[PDB]
Amino acid sequence: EKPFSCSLCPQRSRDFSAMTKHLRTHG
Ligand SMILES: [Zn+2]
Repeated sequence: EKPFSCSLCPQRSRDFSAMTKHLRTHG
């Protein structure tokens, strides 16, 4: 299995904390 990548977008986060902002920052 690979790290934790997002659903729609070529990016990855190390902790849900940052992965969350990514969603609130999606657009
Ligand atoms: Zn995303």
